[PDB]
Amino acid sequence: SMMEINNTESAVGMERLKVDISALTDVDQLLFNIPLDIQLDGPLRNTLVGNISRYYTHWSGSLEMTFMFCGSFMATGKLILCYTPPGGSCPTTRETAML
Amino acid sequence: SDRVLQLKLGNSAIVTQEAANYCCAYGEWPNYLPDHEAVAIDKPTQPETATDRFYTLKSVKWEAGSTGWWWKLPDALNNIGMFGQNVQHHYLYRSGFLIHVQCNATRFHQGALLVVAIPEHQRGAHNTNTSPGFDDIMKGEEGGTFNHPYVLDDGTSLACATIFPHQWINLRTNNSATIVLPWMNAAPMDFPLRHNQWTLAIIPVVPLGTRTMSSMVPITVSIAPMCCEFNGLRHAI
Amino acid sequence: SDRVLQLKLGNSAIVTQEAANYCCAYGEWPNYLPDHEAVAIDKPTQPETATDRFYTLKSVKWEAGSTGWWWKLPDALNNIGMFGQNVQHHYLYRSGFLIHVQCNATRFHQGALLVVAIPEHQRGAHNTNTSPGFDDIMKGEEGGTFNHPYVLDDGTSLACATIFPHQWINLRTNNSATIVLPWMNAAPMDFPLRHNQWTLAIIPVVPLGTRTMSSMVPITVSIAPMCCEFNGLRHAI
Amino acid sequence: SDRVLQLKLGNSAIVTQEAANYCCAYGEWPNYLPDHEAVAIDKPTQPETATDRFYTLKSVKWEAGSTGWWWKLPDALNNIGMFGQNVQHHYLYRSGFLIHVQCNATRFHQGALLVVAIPEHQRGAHNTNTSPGFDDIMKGEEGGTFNHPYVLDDGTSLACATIFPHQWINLRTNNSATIVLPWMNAAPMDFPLRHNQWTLAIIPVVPLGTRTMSSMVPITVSIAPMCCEFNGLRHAI
Amino acid sequence: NLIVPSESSDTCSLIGFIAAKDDFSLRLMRDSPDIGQIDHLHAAEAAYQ
Amino acid sequence: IESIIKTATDTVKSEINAELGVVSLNAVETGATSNTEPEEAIQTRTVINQHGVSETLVENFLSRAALVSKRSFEYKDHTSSAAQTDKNFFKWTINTRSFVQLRRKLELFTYLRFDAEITILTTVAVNTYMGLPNLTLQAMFVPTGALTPEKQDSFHWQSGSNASVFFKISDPPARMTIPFMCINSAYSVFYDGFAGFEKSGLYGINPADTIGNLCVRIVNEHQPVGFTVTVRVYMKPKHIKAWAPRPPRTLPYMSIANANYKGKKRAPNALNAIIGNRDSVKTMPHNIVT
Amino acid sequence: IESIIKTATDTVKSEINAELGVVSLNAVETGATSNTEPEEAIQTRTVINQHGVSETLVENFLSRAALVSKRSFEYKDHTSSAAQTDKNFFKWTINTRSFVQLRRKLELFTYLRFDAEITILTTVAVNTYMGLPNLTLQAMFVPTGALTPEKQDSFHWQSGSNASVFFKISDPPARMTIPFMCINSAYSVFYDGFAGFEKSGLYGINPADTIGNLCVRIVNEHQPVGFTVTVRVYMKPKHIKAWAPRPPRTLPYMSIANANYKGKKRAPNALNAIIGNRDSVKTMPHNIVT
Amino acid sequence: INFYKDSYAASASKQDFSQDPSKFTEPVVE
Amino acid sequence: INFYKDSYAASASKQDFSQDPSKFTEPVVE
Ligand SMILES: CC(=O)N[C@@H]1[C@@H](O)[C@H](O[C@@H]2O[C@H](CO[C@]3(C(=O)O)C[C@H](O)[C@@H](NC(C)=O)[C@H]([C@H](O)[C@H](O)CO)O3)[C@H](O)[C@H](O)[C@H]2O)[C@@H](CO)O[C@H]1O
Ligand SMILES: CC(=O)N[C@@H]1[C@@H](O)[C@H](O[C@@H]2O[C@H](CO[C@]3(C(=O)O)C[C@H](O)[C@@H](NC(C)=O)[C@H]([C@H](O)[C@H](O)CO)O3)[C@H](O)[C@H](O)[C@H]2O)[C@@H](CO)O[C@H]1O
Repeated sequence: SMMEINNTESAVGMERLKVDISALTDVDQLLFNIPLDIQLDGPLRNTLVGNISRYYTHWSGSLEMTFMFCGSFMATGKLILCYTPPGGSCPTTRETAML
Repeated sequence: SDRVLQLKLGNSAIVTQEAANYCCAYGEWPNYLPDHEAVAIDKPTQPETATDRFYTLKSVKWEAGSTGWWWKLPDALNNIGMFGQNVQHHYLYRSGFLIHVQCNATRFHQGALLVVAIPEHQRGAHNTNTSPGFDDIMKGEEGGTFNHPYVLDDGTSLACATIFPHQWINLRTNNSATIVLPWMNAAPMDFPLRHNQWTLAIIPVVPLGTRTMSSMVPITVSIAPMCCEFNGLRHAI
Repeated sequence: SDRVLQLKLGNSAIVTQEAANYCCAYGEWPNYLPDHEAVAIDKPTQPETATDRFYTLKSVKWEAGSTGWWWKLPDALNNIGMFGQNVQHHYLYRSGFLIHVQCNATRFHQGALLVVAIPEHQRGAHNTNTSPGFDDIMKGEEGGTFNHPYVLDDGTSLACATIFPHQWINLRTNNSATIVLPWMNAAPMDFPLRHNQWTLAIIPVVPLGTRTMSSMVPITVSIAPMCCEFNGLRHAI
Repeated sequence: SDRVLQLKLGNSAIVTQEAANYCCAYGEWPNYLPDHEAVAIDKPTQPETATDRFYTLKSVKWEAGSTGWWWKLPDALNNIGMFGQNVQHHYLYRSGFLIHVQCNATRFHQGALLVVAIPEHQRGAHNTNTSPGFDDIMKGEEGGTFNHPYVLDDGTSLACATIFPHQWINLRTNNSATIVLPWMNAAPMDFPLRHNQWTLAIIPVVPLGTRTMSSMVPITVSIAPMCCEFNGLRHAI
Repeated sequence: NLIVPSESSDTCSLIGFIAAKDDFSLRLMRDSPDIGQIDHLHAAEAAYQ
Repeated sequence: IESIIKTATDTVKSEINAELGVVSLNAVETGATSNTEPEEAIQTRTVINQHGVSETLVENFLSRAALVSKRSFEYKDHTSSAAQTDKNFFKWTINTRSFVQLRRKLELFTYLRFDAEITILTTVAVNTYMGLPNLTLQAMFVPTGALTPEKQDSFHWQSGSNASVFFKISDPPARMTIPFMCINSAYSVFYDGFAGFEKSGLYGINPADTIGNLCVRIVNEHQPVGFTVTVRVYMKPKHIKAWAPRPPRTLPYMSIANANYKGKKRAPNALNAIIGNRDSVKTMPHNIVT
Repeated sequence: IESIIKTATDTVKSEINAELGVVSLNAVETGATSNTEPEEAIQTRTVINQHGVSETLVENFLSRAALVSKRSFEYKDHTSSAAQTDKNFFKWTINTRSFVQLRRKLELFTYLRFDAEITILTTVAVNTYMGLPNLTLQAMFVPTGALTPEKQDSFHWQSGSNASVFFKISDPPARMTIPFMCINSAYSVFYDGFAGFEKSGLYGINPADTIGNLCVRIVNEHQPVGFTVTVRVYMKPKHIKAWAPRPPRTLPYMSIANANYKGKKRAPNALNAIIGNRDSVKTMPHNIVT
Repeated sequence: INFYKDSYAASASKQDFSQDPSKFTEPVVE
Repeated sequence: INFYKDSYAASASKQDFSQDPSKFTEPVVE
């Protein structure tokens, strides 16, 4: 079910359920990040996994994140989607997150 | 393999070839009502090819500030063809549906369509305690437009609407959605003029966008009733 | 069949789907050092998924007057992740490599990339008798740029560099090259800070060209060390 | 037979020959985490000889008014060698420990060392309601000094600390203690930077005494992590 | 890079999904913090009439 | 394929994949969820997973006894009270929609078939204090639309055929199981239509899904002093079959008669912002500071 | 070697030993306890020892129901009371550390896995006397960190999914079993670390080891007079597995948040003198006078 | 335990561990 | 006797007479 990754102001209603990516002129650039505690409020809360989990306190198990690209057929590009196990801060550069 | 699709019902046929592997709602195919679930004891009419055939609705213009479109079943079809005549001449109704939603554009267009069939889409009104009236709910063949599709016009969520039987029309990948709906009611049959078992919702999650020549992009809904039964024959209502 | 490709190593995965059937260098797959070729008698550490995983470098901007890019292995990875820590804490090193070079553009872009892995690319300097210094050769993760890629910066030839393990990224056909390198040394293991077994060279034989909207086209290098061995554990150098 | 002892782990070896028959904590030897107790589903790195090897700490001066010394594990080793690098690059940690505490003196010296490994040594502060801070607990390789070792700095007792895995270094009998610690946690693995499973405590129950030439008598702690596992590979913290 | 031609829209969207896998488990059932009330709802008094 | 699941699934160990052919990349547009296993995404170990799944059973998820009705009334002499007041008795049309914790849990489904275990707690407060009377109460189950009593000493309380339960305040709470009563095989938690043949009926309300009426009086004649008597009704669904799950309610409920929505004024759970805001999509809300 | 022990061991008769070889003299420095038998030390007789060992079973040693919480509050009208006061309700984060008899017994171990049998005794006293009201109380189990009610008539008391127990003062005490709840296989009785990724977290407190919250209200509306209502919570650990025994607490406990110590001012149980003093090491403290 | 004559009177039936999540996660035909 | 459906609900289990004191009294190897 759809993550509300664009939980920002000016993103109004349905705009919150998509992340707009643009052409960039610098390499290795961060596009978005997602906080991962399904028991908390954030992009995962109003999901089917999020809402049922918040009837519970304890949770185990793997999650899957599926991203659908919704540009045109002619749109090309490569992304890297990194999961970082906890410990320190959220990685802000690509060479830190791909570890 | 998943793209090529051929849909022949009655005298109607649809070849979609940019499809994405059709949705059978809850893994259930439409059937006739069996004798161990039947209630109404008169012999039903099962018109077969007279009703079990694709009914194309009026197309809607997919536009930049569009919110969404909904059609309620059987209400969108209760006045069309021999399905509408069997609806108007019988008290009881039972069928499944084959919904085929069609929207193509160029390879330079972007846009995603959540095409979702909602069972018992009890619509809420916004910013009032008064329930929606008959005219707000029973739109017929024209259908309605979503007011706040982000909460699916019922205070819930677009984001979790993938729990319902759905496909997507991502203009990159495909140009057609195909949902096969069975009978979805607490009762075996139903009075088709006061109750809607399914609501086809079609929602712009990603809006239509391009920088090529702006054409009218339509969304065309073809609905085939499947395994129609009609009990309680009388005069036309 | 040749286009679809799935590369899972450790916690890293790459799905390329405009690929062109990956190159195994000299038909040789990386292995661990067997006992009949082994020299160093201490038990090596084989960190497995801690090091045998894709390391993405910094992307380079494919531009109109670009000559080429080179990265030397293991030197491009000697300071990255747990591979770099095993390099810095051990005297000896042996691994293979899985190099995955990524560059896409539109269907209106033209351009060919010779993506070639050169064994023992002893670089020559131009117009001097002085050998290249340490700073000219050991660039690390940033890599270097070809000065005269037509002679491969060693007085030979770009034209005959297809004798080395290579693929092409022709922007018509594919967007990714994949070369699998084994251990390529006269010795079983090696000191990874003073010797480079492989040089990944990426060269614009046909330059980037289009008449559509000019976007930054990057070339992204992901390198997975394969079958890492490390002997001679000590303090970090 | 009990005195002679040979401890080879990785490239590290210890021959103690005035030992007193090594302690295996709770009769349990370190093992890797089995599949029926495992939680984290990624394949762990088990660096083997790169981490399963003796790490010698800084020696402490056994002096006349000494109270005691403590080191918390894994915190005393989280920045040492390839164990520290695997700690800093992984979220999860699991190992056992082989602790070898070394202190010799002459046959004219007297003194007893309670060398005790305390599981979950939650330290209390003295004469205050405020809990100990991060800087009081997480000393790292230097370790800490006991404030009131008679109550083990937690309001309990030195006298009953023989319920924990311990040996003695009585300068008459032996010059080395050897405790083998397994994984000692309620969880299968752990985040090694915020939790200490074991505290090695070394306490002067009988003080150092002699009437011969006064020499610096040191206490040397060598700790070998045993059966290291590391899950959740990422960047260095 | 996101690399589009001139007649594609230069900004493209990603829809992200999340599900749980089948190794997923939930324990300790609690009231949901996602719904609440500080009043009675409208027409709830009409159930007493 | 339908199967019996008592624990969460085991993880199998996996190795390095480098294959040109079969795919971590699926087809969203089919409406199918990603079948990508962690064995196929990362290099896994073997985990024998012994985590039970019984607490998310729909029977356990819904068979919590939840407050469905909470009615205070004056237990006193009602010779000179208003015609709105509960004059030692109230009636209550049984609904699951007045209290939002049970309402959102039941509205996670389209169809529910359950027996309703009804528990009735009665508390009494003196309106000076002389003690609490051990009062007898009558709770009479009346069907939807049927005749309910109009006074405290009504002859409708005789219960010739209506089920009544008599219970005292000193007793344990009164407890009855109401069966699955619907004329249909399930209750419609949501009803997309009118349950009447004219076009003036109520939308969203099928009286087939109404359990019935609790008509709760105090059997005792009034005391010389007044008492406030609070009756709390608890419903535990049981023998539950649930069909067609729905998106949960995100916006605050406005009414019990419908699914009308307003949202809160700001995020979270606003009309145009369900999740609370962060500064940007690359802002991490609870970033660890080091 | 692990073995089943139901009685204390028998003594075998022994004779005169005069042997040059195998040893009453052991090796302390190995950390091993002396294995010297009384047969090897003195000349013994045969004793068939029938003394049971069941009362020192850890299950029997710890499955005593012990007072863990004791909270008095005013049951009255709280229109004009302070914002600190329990206004007909209290919440309590369940701990085993507030009462020192249970605390020292549980802190004899490093790890404990037990189900918590929770018994709730309620006593009421009039704040002149007119009798004691048979009040209904609600004890609602709330998880660690979850939402607890903020007033007496809060809508969080509806308990859609929280477990609540309703009980009367005239009844036997309310009794619930809380399961072994920890995310780990045991509770950490002592936690040598921080349970947070930053360096500002609390030392010694792992919220995994917190059972949860008891939110205890009076369900009744307030009476015209005030009452003091004392709620006592009792916990009996059961199905107990205990790991890694520890030295017992000798010094008096200072706090529940930590293991901080002060000692008493003099022996016994002082910082520098745990046992009470005698005059010399050759002074016998209770010497028989003849 | 149930001493009532109606089967709906019984306690809750927390014993049905049959799952078919594929009717919601894979409601596709090919 | 236990008529509850959860096994943790049962009375205390005062029946485990297995002892291994040698893991505390003889934690030595030779
Ligand atoms: C309690 C704590 O540790 N910190 C509080 C911050 O979390 C809070 O910041 C706000 O937090 C909000 C949390 O979102 C929910 C929630 O609790 O999960 C989302 C729920 O769906 C929502 N429930 C309902 C019925 O609407 C719930 C509710 O609004 C709150 O409990 C009401 O207080 O909130 C949310 O993310 C906000 O956007 C965020 O600002 C701060 C206030 O800034 O207070 C801290 O005490
Ligand atoms: C009761 C009696 O027959 N005789 C009393 C003497 O025993 C007492 O002399 C003092 O006795 C003290 C006893 O030690 C303990 C105990 O009761 O075992 C040690 C306990 O750990 C301690 N408990 C705590 C929580 O600290 C306990 C406690 O301090 C006392 O009960 C407090 O009164 O004491 C101890 O040995 C003293 O050093 C010794 O002087 C004399 C007083 O001189 O009073 C007699 O009634």
